[PDB]
This record gives sequence, C-alpha cells and structure tokens, in this order.
Amino acid sequence: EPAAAPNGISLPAGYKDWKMIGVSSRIEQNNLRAILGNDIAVKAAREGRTHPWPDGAILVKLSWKKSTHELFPSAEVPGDFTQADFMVKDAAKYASTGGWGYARWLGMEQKPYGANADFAQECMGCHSGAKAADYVFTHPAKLP
Amino acid sequence: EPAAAPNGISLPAGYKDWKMIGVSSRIEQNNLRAILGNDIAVKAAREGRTHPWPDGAILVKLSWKKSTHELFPSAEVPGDFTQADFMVKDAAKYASTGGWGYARWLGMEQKPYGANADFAQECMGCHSGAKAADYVFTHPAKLP
Ligand code: HEC
Ligand code: HEC
Repeated sequence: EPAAAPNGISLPAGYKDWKMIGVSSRIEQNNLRAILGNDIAVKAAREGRTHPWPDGAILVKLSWKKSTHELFPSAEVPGDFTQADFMVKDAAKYASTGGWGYARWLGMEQKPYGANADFAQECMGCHSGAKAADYVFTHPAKLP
Repeated sequence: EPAAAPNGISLPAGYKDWKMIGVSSRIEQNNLRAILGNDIAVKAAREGRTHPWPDGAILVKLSWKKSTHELFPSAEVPGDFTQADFMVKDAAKYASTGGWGYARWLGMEQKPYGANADFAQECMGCHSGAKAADYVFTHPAKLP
C-alpha cells in the first residue's frame, strides 16, 4: 500500500468502493470533486449525526482537473486525478485538530502529502471556519 | 415504490448505495452530477469493457442544482435534487434505442418523466452523438 501520511494515518483500503455523500466543484481550483464515506460516515451523513460526527467515520474527497467532453463541450468532466483527501474521526486521538485525522495522497502515484507530522495545521487553517459543523464543510447531497 | 417509467422500466432499488463511476457539471444546466453504476457497470467501467457495455449494466446520473457554500463562496455544492437518470443495458430488449433502456425520475418525489412510451427518443436525440462509444458519454474517472 502507499506510505502512511506524516501523522501516521494509513491510506484507507478500497475507498474507491465507498458510497457517495456528495459532489462539488471549486472555482479557484478548476476541478471536480466527489465526497465519499466509509459505512460509518455514510450512516452518519444520512441520519444527520454530524454534531459531532461519530468516531470511526471517514470522509474522502477525490479531486480531478476539469476537462471537457469532446462530443459535448459544455460538459465539464474529470481529467487528471489530483488527490485523495481524508478526514478520520477520532475525537480523543485527534483532539488537537478538531477530533479529525487529516491526510492527503497525491495523484495516481499516491504520494503522501505534508512536509512533517504537523502538516494538518494547514487543513485546520480552513476547516476551523467550519467549526460550527464539526469542521466539515460538505452538506450531504439530498436523495430520496 | 415509485411508478414505473412510461416504457415499463422500474426505478432501480438501492441505487444510492452504488459505486461511483464519475462526476460532471453541465455549464448550461447550472448543475452538479454524480454518475454511479451497479456492480456489472462498475466492473465493465474499471476493466474498459464498454465496447459495448455488458447486458445488465445500469448507469445512474444524479443531478442537483448548483448552490454556493455559505462559508466558502467559491465552493459550488449541491442544492435541490433535480433528477435521477438511468440507462439499463439490454442489447436485445432495447435494440431500438441503442441497446439501452432509458428512464428518468424527477425530484425527491420520484415522479416518472415522459409524455408517453416513446419518451426515450428525446434521450436518443443526444446520445446518438455517442453511438460510437455505445451511446455513453461518460469516461469513467481515473483512480489508482
Ligand atoms: C473539503 C474537504 C473534505 C470533505 C470534508 C469537508 O470538510 O467537507 C476533506 C476530507 C478535506 N477537505 Fe479541506 N475543504 C475545503 C472546503 C471549503 C471544502 C468543501 C468544498 C469542496 O468540496 O471543495 C473541503 C477547504 C480547505 C482549505 C482551504 C483553502 C484547505 C487548506 C483544506 N481544505 C485542506 C485540507 C486538507 C489538508 C491536507 C485535508 C486532508 C482536507 N482539506 C480534507
Ligand atoms: C449523461 C447521461 C447518463 C450517464 C451515461 C452517459 O451517457 O454518460 C445517463 C444515465 C443519462 N444521461 Fe443523457 N447525457 C448527456 C450528456 C452530454 C451526458 C454526459 C455529460 C454529463 O454528465 O452531463 C449525459 C446528454 C443528454 C441530452 C442532450 C441535450 C439529452 C436530451 C439527454 N442526455 C437525455 C437523457 C435521458 C432522456 C430521458 C436519459 C434517461 C439520460 N439522458 C440518461
């Protein structure tokens, strides 16, 4: 498997098979993103158990560069895979970063992100803004 | 159970638990979309067996109106759920519409779309542009 993140978090195996929580696009990143979760995170998302999210929930955000469909040029679609971002809920273990273990792996090569074991402070620079929602921006997409 | 589509196709049960094939955004629709598939479709997508897609593959496209995150205005995120669009592969049964059974259900109330049993001719009006790719536009997103 890929190397662990600098804070010791291992890449969750088989995350590409996880169920969908939502999707997004960031104007400044020129990307498309999928937000998936493990079974605990998906149950929590669906039942609104996000105040706080329960221990063991793992969220993944997958990002691709925007590209356009040759046969349909107004369709913005995934190009190159850029990264997999994770948040692992463990209120006690990760109390210093809002109860979440942050980790990122870059590209198809799955290179662990971060200069040192303190790298998650970057993530917290933005995710602190979402403190009222237990540090999670994503609102689970509505489905029947 | 939601009413069947005008061509007799029943709403696939449990589609929200299906694995991710990709995501998209249509500039003219002001939306965000997820593309999921049943496990027949997902295996085909991952192995590149999409010439043609195997019988029994079901693709679903879920659409939400774009909305912006209150805490991060440049993050385009799902608002209202607009529709679930399906293609069910059955080369023999749906030979008249490219080997796919098309069907759409609207909104959280899951109202079947289509004026009459011939509604899928609309879908074909665009999807015929993709005939050389077995009537499917989506290129499965790349993941490691
Ligand atoms: C999305 C994210 C997710 C999904 C959970 C969530 O909080 O919605 C993960 C697992 C993750 N990020 Fe964070 N991120 C930001 C925003 C606004 C969103 C929601 C909109 C969207 O889908 O794009 C996020 C913002 C930021 C940010 C501000 C510039 C930074 C610096 C980060 N994110 C950093 C990180 C991480 C540090 C390595 C990390 C593991 C993240 N994000 C995980
Ligand atoms: C996406 C779609 C999917 C996913 C499979 C695929 O072909 O990619 C389904 C199940 C579906 N649609 Fe079709 N559709 C169009 C385009 C360009 C894309 C790819 C880009 C994206 O993700 O947005 C599609 C185009 C059109 C179109 C041209 C204006 C029409 C009229 C339709 N689509 C119509 C239908 C349906 C008729 C009711 C139907 C069941 C569809 N699409 C299913």
